[PDB]
Amino acid sequence: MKASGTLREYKVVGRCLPTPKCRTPPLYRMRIFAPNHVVAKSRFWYFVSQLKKMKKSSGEIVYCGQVFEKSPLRVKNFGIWLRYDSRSGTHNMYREYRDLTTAGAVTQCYRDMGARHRARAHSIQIMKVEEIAASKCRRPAVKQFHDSKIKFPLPHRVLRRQHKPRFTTKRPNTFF
Amino acid sequence: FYVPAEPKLAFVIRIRGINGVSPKVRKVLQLLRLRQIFNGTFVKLNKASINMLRIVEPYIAWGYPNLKSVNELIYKRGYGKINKKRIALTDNTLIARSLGKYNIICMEDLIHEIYTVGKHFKEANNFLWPFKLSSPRGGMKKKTTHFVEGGDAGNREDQINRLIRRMN
Amino acid sequence: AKSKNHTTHNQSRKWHRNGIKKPRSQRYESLKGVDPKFLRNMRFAKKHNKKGLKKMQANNAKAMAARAEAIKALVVSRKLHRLAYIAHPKLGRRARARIARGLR
Amino acid sequence: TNTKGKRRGTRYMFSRPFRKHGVVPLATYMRIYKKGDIVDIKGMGTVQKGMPHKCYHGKTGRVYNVTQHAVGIVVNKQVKGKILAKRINVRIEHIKHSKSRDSFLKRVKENDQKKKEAKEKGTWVQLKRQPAPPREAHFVRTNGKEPELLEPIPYEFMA
RNA sequence: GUCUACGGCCAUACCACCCUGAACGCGCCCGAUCUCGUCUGAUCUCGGAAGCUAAGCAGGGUCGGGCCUGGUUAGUACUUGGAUGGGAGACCGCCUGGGAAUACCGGGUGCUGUAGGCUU
RNA sequence: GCCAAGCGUUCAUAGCGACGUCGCUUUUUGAUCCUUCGAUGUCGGCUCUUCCUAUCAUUGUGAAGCAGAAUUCACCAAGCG
RNA sequence: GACAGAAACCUCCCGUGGAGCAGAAGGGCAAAAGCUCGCUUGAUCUUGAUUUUCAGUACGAAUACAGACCGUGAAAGCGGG
RNA sequence: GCUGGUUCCCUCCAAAGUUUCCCUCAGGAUAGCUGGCGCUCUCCGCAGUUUUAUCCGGUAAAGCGAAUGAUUAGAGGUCUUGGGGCCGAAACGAUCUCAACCUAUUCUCAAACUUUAAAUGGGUAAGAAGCCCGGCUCGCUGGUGUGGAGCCGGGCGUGGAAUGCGAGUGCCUAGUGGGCCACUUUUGGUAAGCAGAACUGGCGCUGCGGGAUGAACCGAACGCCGGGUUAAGGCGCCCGAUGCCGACGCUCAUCAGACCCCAGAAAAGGUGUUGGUUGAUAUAGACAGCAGGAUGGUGGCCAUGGAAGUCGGAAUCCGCUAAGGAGUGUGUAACAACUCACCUGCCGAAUCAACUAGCCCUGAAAAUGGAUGGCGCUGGAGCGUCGGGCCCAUACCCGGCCG
Ligand SMILES: COC(=O)C[C@@](O)(CCC(C)(C)O)C(=O)O[C@@H]1C(OC)=C[C@]23CCCN2CCc2cc4c(cc2[C@H]13)OCO4
Ligand SMILES: [Mg+2]
Ligand SMILES: [Mg+2]
Ligand SMILES: [Mg+2]
Ligand SMILES: [Mg+2]
Ligand SMILES: [Mg+2]
Ligand SMILES: [Mg+2]
Ligand SMILES: [Mg+2]
Ligand SMILES: [Mg+2]
Ligand SMILES: [Mg+2]
Ligand SMILES: [Mg+2]
Ligand SMILES: [Mg+2]
Ligand SMILES: [Mg+2]
Ligand SMILES: [Mg+2]
Ligand SMILES: [Mg+2]
Ligand SMILES: [Mg+2]
Ligand SMILES: [Mg+2]
Ligand SMILES: [Mg+2]
Ligand SMILES: [Mg+2]
Ligand SMILES: [Mg+2]
Ligand SMILES: [Mg+2]
Ligand SMILES: [Mg+2]
Ligand SMILES: [Mg+2]
Ligand SMILES: [Mg+2]
Ligand SMILES: [Mg+2]
Ligand SMILES: [Mg+2]
Ligand SMILES: [Mg+2]
Ligand SMILES: [Mg+2]
Ligand SMILES: [Mg+2]
Ligand SMILES: [Mg+2]
Ligand SMILES: [Mg+2]
Repeated sequence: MKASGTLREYKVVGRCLPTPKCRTPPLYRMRIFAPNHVVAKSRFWYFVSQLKKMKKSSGEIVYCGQVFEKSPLRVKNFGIWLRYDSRSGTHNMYREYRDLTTAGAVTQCYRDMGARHRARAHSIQIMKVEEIAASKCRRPAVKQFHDSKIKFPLPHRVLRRQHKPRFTTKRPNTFF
Repeated sequence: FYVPAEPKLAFVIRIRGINGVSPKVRKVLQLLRLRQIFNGTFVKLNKASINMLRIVEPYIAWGYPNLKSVNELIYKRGYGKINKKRIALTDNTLIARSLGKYNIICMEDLIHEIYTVGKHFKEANNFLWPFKLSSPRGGMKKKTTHFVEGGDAGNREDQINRLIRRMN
Repeated sequence: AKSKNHTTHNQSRKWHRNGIKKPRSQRYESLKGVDPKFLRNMRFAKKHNKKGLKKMQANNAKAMAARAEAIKALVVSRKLHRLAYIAHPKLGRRARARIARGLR
Repeated sequence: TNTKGKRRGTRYMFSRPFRKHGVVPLATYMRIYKKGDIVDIKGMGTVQKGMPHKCYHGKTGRVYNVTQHAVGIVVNKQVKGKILAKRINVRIEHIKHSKSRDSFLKRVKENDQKKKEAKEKGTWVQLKRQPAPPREAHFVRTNGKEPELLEPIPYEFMA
């Protein structure tokens, strides 16, 4: 897996082929975050092979559809349980993020894990993501935004667009 | 749930070059008539052809083409193997003189056979000279890796249509 | 001055350059190596085929006769369909001629 | 270098299977071989007479000469870059019939019956084997129950 | 239901112990003149028919050992092909396909051919 | 260099450090045979220059089982002998 | 079970080979390929074919036959080291 | 059989360092690899491939409660034998035993072990030379015109899996017979730019874009040109392309770091900083911080010339209490005395411990001056995860011309 761009949430359902042993096997659904449906189905086969005794050839995908978020205009706290392979051993981890969409939270988690542990999307194995009430959050970096009268200025505004007037005669101002 | 019938026609493109190729891979590419880089051909899907594509997975990009993709390929870059020559399909008599025995007469029912494979798909496809495609405008993503890992080799399901649009 | 001892490096390429050809096959295989007693009797049978010639031709004559008397005693849409029939060069000739006469 | 011995490296090849030593069953002797029959070669260590060379073990040939206790068969052996169809004389205990030809014989006789019949009827019949086709469209009934969710499990160092 | 003679596949048929065997049979059994062979009629060979299921033999049983066949172990171990993947290395993760073996837990414990009897 | 059984009258670590284990160097010797057999002048001594630090002394410091004296361990340090 | 014993000889039971088969090792073998007896000289005469190394050359060795003359066993058969 | 040289152009094809034998190892013969000349046909056959059936194998793995060979530790039995004894003149009469032995288990193994046992892989088949009828010959085989073989004659085309491709065949023949490298497998060796093998691809024989530089690395293979687009690799300047109002983090180095092959570093550490896991305690007000009390049995007993709470060894509980340990330490021949544990006074929100993982630092020393390619770079021009845009190869597309 390569965490290309913003990820998406996919509901993927699948089952074993009908065998003479059992007329119909149970259906299995799964939440998968992936750039598109091809890699979504690939990851579904990976995970279901890991858990059950299933394979791409002996099973079939039944429904692979994107899942939209039910509130894309209210900010939410997301709690993420995951599992990754470091240079020496693998670890379980719980993390907190804060944004609009579940897919956005998951891709933010991927970027964060890459930045902080040098882990990579193939080593990272997401297992659980739940929207957490504001009073159950545990990390200070997200709890300190739980203030109704939040207030902060923008202290040091670094100049951008510094090549349009490449040779100017004014020293730029940084206070606004 | 309604599981649609899995596709029976595939479009295959050679992604990698000539230098340093295993004998089995080279043989299967010759059997698929992809001898040069960026040749394209239609393959009808069954167990044997799927296993051959699996064998030559690192060297090809393939998928399920649209009806629009079939039209664009056949009209823009449609050449016929007449007297084992490469003759441009500029009218209908060239198709009729070589395929009329299969009651496929015109460009439209050539396209119909290829899309809905029908009976004489083998003969129609063998009549079609392998398509010579330009370089992919805008650029590939990564030639040497599978499409699932963010590369270009392997089995795009239906993104092959975007690839065909961008490569014509 | 020690040197390299054994190797089969380029040999597969050398062999497959002219190809691995399956051994030549002919309809009749030679009679060498078979049991001498068997071969002696088979050559005797071949030698004495001639003495049963007339019976075979008589039986074949009667067989050909009997089978001769046996065999003697035994003795998409409609729019497109019509359009293809008309477009047929030999079969649609009459229809095309009638249409031409109608256009007059 | 190695030795040019005749039975070099046949230690596990010419041995008997586990708990199958002893006296050879008689059906192997009692089976009859016409000429032209396709035959599998498999050496047996119990009988040291008429034993094939280790390069013909696991090979398949065609009977051409039948004698009192052995059969002469023609097998393809590959040497450096050419293939030789060559004759060997193998005693019966190292020999079996092959069922690959039997499958074809059954299939051809069945096609023959299905061609002679259903011809006067005038219907068209498929006689070739098309390969396994792609699956067709169908419905999957989730009658009642909802597909139950799966999630990856946390890591536990059970080592 | 079952046996005898000759068998095919060669433990689902073996091994240990216990129980039951109607009729025919198969046997144990009674003898050494003849044929025959031994230190010894114990074995082998011959001639019988008083007695007997005690044994062999057949059927059945054992929370039986073994064997045969499943589940689990396990999508684990290992492995085809791929990457300008990680790592100082040792080695490891992923993609593409294939995919085992103990321990542990179940089920079963000879089918069958030719000829000839018994079950008046 | 790392660990710390023991020594150091007490006290593992002032100074040491067994049983183990991780490195660096190319001023020893090996191992190899890549360049050089239509020739690249073999050991030492003399003379002369420069460079390195893995610091003997000298300058500045920290620790001692440093009272002084002398003497050990270490740090910046190759300027001058 | 007298002398008799750690170990002489006799008897019963268990015993899938844990022995032996000239030698090195591997394979194979239980009313036998082992042990003991009886009879013998297929370790004899002859022309071809084939396998092994292989260049599909030779030698050596080996394998299926065929034609004699024999051995052995009631016989099927087995035997030209 | 060894050195050196071997004279005009263009066009087309194009290798080998391998097998067997040789007083053979700097050489030949031979097979293979090449070329040339054809011929027989074509406009059924074949295949460095899959599929459908069918066999073959003993490697990877695993196993040792299964054979062989190792190998650790406890159990439970016994007289089956020996030993140290005791009651016994003695007594399988008895006692412990230590042993051997046997029975269930248990830890760890095997290139020259194995019941099992893959992946990749090696044969064969997928028809017209095939099926189905009838009749003749035989000195072979025979209870039986039995069997088998060979001949005649006739009937059956839906050419009986996928895909691709024009095939077969004969002469004459040069050069070669020093090889080397790389992913995975692998033997000797501490190791090697070491020596020796297997499979595939390369270099030799090969130019071109990138790796600054390079025989074999990544891409891609080449007639002479115009236009367009890409591969791998890149876009501060050298130097074509980010002169994007790029996204989210991490990191400060008095030795920073900066891209396959590749051109340098380990064990061990850090309260440097950032994530995380587990366990504690906190509005019955925690951790600091600012203070008071550490008290009687009892200077308890076995003990030391002396140890009374403070050097040593079994002990090590009681009332007083919000609280004091027959005592954590400082000091005394032993005390004294102080201090630590316990809990209250003041203030009032998160606080301790053990691990673990990213970047940075210590570990970290060589000889001419010195090399992320250089300059230089720290709101990166560094590291990690990502997005658009852009640059160019003799590659790809269209077109022109030569052969
Ligand atoms: C005029 O010729 C000369 O100079 C003399 C000469 O023949 C003499 C031979 C001998 C030395 C054995 O006396 C020689 O010097 O040998 C070779 C030489 O030639 C120039 C150069 C070589 C090659 C590379 C460096 N090295 C330098 C010296 C040298 C020293 C040696 C050695 C071999 C060499 C050789 O082996 C033992 O020590
Ligand atoms: Mg390449
Ligand atoms: Mg562009
Ligand atoms: Mg590659
Ligand atoms: Mg050589
Ligand atoms: Mg008697
Ligand atoms: Mg009885
Ligand atoms: Mg009884
Ligand atoms: Mg049982
Ligand atoms: Mg029966
Ligand atoms: Mg009655
Ligand atoms: Mg001490
Ligand atoms: Mg060398
Ligand atoms: Mg000189
Ligand atoms: Mg000189
Ligand atoms: Mg220094
Ligand atoms: Mg015998
Ligand atoms: Mg004879
Ligand atoms: Mg020479
Ligand atoms: Mg000689
Ligand atoms: Mg030379
Ligand atoms: Mg082996
Ligand atoms: Mg192993
Ligand atoms: Mg080498
Ligand atoms: Mg050369
Ligand atoms: Mg070449
Ligand atoms: Mg090249
Ligand atoms: Mg470089
Ligand atoms: Mg151009
Ligand atoms: Mg550059
Ligand atoms: Mg062109």
